[PDB]
Amino acid sequence: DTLLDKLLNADAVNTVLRAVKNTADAMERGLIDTFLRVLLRHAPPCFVL
Amino acid sequence: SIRRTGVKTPASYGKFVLSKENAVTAIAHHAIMADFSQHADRIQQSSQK
Repeated sequence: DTLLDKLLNADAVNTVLRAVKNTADAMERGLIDTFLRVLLRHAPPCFVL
Repeated sequence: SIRRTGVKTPASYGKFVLSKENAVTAIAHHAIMADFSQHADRIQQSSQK
């Protein structure tokens, strides 16, 4: 490191950590998604009910 | 005319350093100006010294 490696290495670290962080975000939002879609596939309309 | 003499020689290598500034310069437009802060002090002084 004559310091130009250090930004590249810490940006690799930032990219992996932001990948895992937005990955946990995507996991939570996909849980929201499929939970909502299961409620849609198990919710009849009001003119039926 | 040929006299054997101990001549002083460098026992180490020179160094080329990338400044804090200069790494952002090489990121920003893919070049280095050498001796950058030694230019920038001349900037805030009278320029061409």
